[PDB]
Amino acid sequence: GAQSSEQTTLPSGLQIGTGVRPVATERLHSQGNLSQTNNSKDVAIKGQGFFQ
Amino acid sequence: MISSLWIAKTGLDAQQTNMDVIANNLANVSTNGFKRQRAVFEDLLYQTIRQP
Amino acid sequence: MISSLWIAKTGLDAQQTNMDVIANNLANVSTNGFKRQRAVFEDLLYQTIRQPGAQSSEQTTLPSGLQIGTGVRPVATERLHSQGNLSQTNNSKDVAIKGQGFFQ
Amino acid sequence: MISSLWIAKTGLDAQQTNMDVIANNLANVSTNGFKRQRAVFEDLLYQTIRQPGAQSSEQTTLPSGLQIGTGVRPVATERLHSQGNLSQTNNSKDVAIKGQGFFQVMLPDGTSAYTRDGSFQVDQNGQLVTAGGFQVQPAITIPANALSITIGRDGVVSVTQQGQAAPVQVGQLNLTTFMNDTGLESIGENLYIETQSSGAPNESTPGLNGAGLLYQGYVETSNVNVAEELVNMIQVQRAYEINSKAVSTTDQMLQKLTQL
Amino acid sequence: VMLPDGTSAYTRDGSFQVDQNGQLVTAGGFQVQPAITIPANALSITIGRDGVVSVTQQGQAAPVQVGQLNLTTFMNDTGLESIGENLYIETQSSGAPNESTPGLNGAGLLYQGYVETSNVNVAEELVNMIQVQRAYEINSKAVSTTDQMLQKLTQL
Amino acid sequence: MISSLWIAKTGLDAQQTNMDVIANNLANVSTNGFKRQRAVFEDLLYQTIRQPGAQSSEQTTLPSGLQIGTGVRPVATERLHSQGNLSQTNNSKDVAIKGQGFFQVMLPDGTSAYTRDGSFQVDQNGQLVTAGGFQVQPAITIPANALSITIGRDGVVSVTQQGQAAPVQVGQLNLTTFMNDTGLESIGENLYIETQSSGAPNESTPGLNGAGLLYQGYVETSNVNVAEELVNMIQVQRAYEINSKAVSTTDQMLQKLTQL
Amino acid sequence: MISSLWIAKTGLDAQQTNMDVIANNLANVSTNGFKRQRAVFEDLLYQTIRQPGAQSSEQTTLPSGLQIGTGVRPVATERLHSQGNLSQTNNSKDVAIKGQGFFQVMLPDGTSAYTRDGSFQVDQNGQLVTAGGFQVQPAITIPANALSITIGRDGVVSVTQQGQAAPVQVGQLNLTTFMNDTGLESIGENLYIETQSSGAPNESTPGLNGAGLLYQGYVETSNVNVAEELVNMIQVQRAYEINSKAVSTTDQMLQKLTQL
Amino acid sequence: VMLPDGTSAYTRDGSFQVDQNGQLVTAGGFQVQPAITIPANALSITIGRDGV
Amino acid sequence: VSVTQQGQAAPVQVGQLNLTTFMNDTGLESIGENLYIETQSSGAPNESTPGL
Amino acid sequence: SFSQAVSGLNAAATNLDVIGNNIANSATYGFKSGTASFADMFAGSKVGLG
Amino acid sequence: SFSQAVSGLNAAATNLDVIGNNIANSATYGFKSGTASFADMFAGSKVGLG
Repeated sequence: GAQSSEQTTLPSGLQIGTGVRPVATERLHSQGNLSQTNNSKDVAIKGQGFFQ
Repeated sequence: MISSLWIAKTGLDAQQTNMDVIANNLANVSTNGFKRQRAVFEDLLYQTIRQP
Repeated sequence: MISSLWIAKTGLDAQQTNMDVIANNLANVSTNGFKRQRAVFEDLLYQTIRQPGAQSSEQTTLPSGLQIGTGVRPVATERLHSQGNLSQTNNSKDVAIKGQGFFQ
Repeated sequence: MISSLWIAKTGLDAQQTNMDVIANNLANVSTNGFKRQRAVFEDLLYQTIRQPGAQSSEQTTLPSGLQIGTGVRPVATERLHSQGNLSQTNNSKDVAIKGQGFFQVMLPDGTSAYTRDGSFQVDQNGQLVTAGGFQVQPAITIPANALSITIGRDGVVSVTQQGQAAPVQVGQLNLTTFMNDTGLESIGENLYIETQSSGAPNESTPGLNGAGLLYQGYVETSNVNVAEELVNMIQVQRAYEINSKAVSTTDQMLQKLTQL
Repeated sequence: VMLPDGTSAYTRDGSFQVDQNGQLVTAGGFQVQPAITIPANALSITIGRDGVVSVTQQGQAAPVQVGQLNLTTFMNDTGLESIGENLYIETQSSGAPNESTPGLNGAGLLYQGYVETSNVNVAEELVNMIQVQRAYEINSKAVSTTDQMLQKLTQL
Repeated sequence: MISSLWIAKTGLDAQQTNMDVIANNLANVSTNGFKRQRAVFEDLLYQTIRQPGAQSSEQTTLPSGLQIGTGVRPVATERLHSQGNLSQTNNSKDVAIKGQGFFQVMLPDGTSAYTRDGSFQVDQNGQLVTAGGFQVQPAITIPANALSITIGRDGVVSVTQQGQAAPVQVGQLNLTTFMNDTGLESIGENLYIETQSSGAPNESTPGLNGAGLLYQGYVETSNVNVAEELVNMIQVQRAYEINSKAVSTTDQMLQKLTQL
Repeated sequence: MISSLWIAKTGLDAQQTNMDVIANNLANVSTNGFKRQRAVFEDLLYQTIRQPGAQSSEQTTLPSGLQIGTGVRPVATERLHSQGNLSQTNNSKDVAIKGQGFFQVMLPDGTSAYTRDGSFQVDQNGQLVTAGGFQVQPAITIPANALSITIGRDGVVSVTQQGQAAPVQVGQLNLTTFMNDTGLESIGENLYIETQSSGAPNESTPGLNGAGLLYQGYVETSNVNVAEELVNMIQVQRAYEINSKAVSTTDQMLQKLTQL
Repeated sequence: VMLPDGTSAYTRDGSFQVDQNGQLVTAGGFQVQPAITIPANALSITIGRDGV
Repeated sequence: VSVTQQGQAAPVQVGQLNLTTFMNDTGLESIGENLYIETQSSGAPNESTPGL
Repeated sequence: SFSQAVSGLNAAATNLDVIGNNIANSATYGFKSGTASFADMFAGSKVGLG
Repeated sequence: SFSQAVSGLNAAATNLDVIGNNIANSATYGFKSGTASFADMFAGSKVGLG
């Protein structure tokens, strides 16, 4: 964008870039398929809650 | 490991429950004052990839 | 990391979704009042390269340019709301539907 | 920096394009009304050096002089607009084309697109829309409590109401035909838009002017034939491998130049 | 094939497409000579053994002849100038382009639904690459030997 | 990319065509008035190399020169026009042909197709129609007050009204015959249309100069033979597998060469 | 640039030609009236260097001196003109040959070609033609109202008309025999033409001095033996392996000389 | 190509860009004559065989 | 040199390619453009039909 | 060539459905049997669709 | 051996069809029973064709 001449501008100048970095590791909080273990004590959640 | 495998395993277990019910019904033909069983099934969870 | 690999990855995912639909249909054979599912797919975006119909010379157009396409995506899962076979259980409480209504 | 390297690079790019087309064809096996793609290749420029036909002697000519060619580039991608095999889905809302016509739908922008896919639904308003929700043209609206929908071979859509012994007509499903079907621009979502190379949209009923016939309860599957795709994958892999070998040979030549 | 500037080129790539006004053209858009215009009411296009193009319209039980595919035969084929995009132009070594019907005057036949592929033999090219590479490595060594001889000579 | 690959890529396609013909024949094993298909193949190009019969010396000729050939192409699938077995399903509206003639039916667009299917119905207006709703020719109307329909061996359709001891003639059914029955173009729905290779439609009465005979209460079944189709599947499968093995051998040969 | 590399290249080309012949033979398995081809090779030139039989010493000669051979080249591909097994297609127009004769057809150019395939049809005018539409000579004209066509063992074509207990003869099918049957030039399309190495076409009746007997309802399938083709494919693959290894070994030797 | 002083030079480097007021310019920013101005709502720019 | 003409089951004889043999081939003068000219040490160019 | 055979399988299933329905109504006053009729789906000749 | 066996299969099928036609016409006045005659199809004398 710098003025290359008195009446013109420089389009898309010289950008030399460095490498790549990892930003973040995100989890996919979705509903997994249910498995029945025939146990009176095992509980499964259907929506978007957590046990405390 | 795969959603299809879990669904098919669940279907297998349900049909095995139906077979067990049928076998128990057949085993008690000569019992007096017996009421035969019938199993009722339902659809499991439905993941909403794209909301209808 | 390369275009063909992404296209094939999308195809694999679509076929896996189809297999899940088939497995769900199989698991609910004994359920009462169940309507089977069917998955519908659509073809994904297109990399344009040469535009189809672009004027090459002053008078001659370019027919059917280089439309390199991407993979596939499933649009929807539709139920088949059709009257299933009625079974006689001879029970005073069991009710069956003959038309296209729903219980509330 | 060396000619053979650029030529083999162009060859590698062409083979990668062929593999891309192959993968796109393979990923769309289950897509309804999909047409397979084919790539067309052409020679690149030709360095002239000696002019073929130049005057070598006063009474002799130079036959077929030294023309040095550049690599290869794809000309264009052409579809195979042919009738795909029909599949019975036993659904009153699915229509299949037997000839060479297209359904006209309206995009949300107001412009019209064309699709050969017949998987239709009915929205909350009753208008016949596609699987993505685009409204067919015209708005084949549907009454409230329909019992059955009958779409004839000539596009007449009728609804059977209760207590009425005669079916009522609620629309007329028409087909659009083009001078050049390969010139339609694919935009995804099984949708083709008009271009200047696809002629003009000729609106017509099913059965006249060439337009195809409509079958209710059937869907037009893709025309992709797998065995051709497998043999072409073998071809693409081996040609890519040969071109990579040529690149490697050029690399060794240049390295030997560097050592001296 | 008729080029935009009006001069005729010649091609053997038989992949054709119908443009927006009918008309058979090459994949690059150049119109093929002579003229075949295919109407809208066409159901199937058949190109015969002798280049006759017939178009079947609905209702008619007899196909309608549209055009003739004329093959241009040269007497010295290799003398043509390759102008790039799968096209050859005539030169002084391939003069007198003879229009003919396919199958007559030595011309070839036409098979519809098939395309002639490249005649490049692959093993020959790989062995030739081996020969070329080793040859460029023996000439480079000759260069190095001459350089060393010169260095030894001019050093004294 | 190599010659044997193209040749074995034509072999695969020809065997796939043979399997398609077999599967289509087996799928329509029960449709009435069906004629099964047979695919025919022919040799492709033959590269001359050394010309056969070339004059090597001034007195010795070269016998059977180096004629390297290309793959195979199918000419066409021809319909095996034979008389299917007649079945007595005892309905007055089913008629079967005994010779080599065809029924003429008027298509909605005004043109005439030709069908050998004899399962006829009566529309709401009383005309004889094909089960697909196409009206037969030269139009045979049936009154509402009809007690019995009698179609004789000569195609005369008679209707007996109530309390009347004499039948009433309501038309005359005629059969169309062609010079070449194979050249007819099948348009589906058990319908064939005339093509220039099928000559011209010669209308004739059933028993004269070559039209067949009509039997009432009979249906003409298909001529497809299941056991022969099974054996042909077993042989086509083996041929396809062997050609695929040729493809694989070519692929392996190209691997070692490139690796070198 | 080095002799062993040229020799191994010639070997590779010969093995590729053998594989091409094998693939062509396997691609035409379903073709009727097809004859399998076999290629024959000859070794290339022999460098003289030391003339054998020369005087090794005043009283002795050199036994079997130093001859250095070049690669290999294919001489010719010979057909195997043998009777393939007959197949019953139960068609009145299919004709098979039991002996050593050929059918004669006329190309559109006016010249005469020869074909052994007997899958015949009838055109729109009534003449007996092949599957490619070429008219079988001598012209056999089938009339409009034919009921059955009978072709006997000696080549007489008879038509039985309606109401006439005697059959009407409408032609005479002859067979052409050549002294050298393998010398014919195959143009594809199951057609062979006469060359100067195939002698002259001798017309003869089918049953006379060596023309074969004509069977109606039979087709002569190809004589390709497939297990032999699989074994030969194994052989060709291994030979190509060994030749490629020779090329690679020569490549490794020249490398050490470059390094020198 | 139009130099800053106003005289016309000539180039064979075919790597062109477009600047912020439309207009085709070279990699250095000099504007190419004749003056070709690509609009903003462009979806795809095609440069034909004959320079159209 | 024989050629095949359409419809002609026989080839048409066009010409004979004669080979020239010298006595001392090593004495020829190599003039450049892959050509040898006769030199007094390689005289007597004898034309012959190849094979004879 | 998979859809072609799938269509034949569906036709055979429909025939067997009709036969089973007819058999189940062997003793049912006022019942009239059913019969399924089939027609091919040729597209442009030389190829079948089922 | 897949063309020599197919011929025998077809011959046996023809014989069985003839036998079935004889059985079906057990009660048909003026009917004459039918029989099938088979002959080999040798070629050279070392190559049988079925």
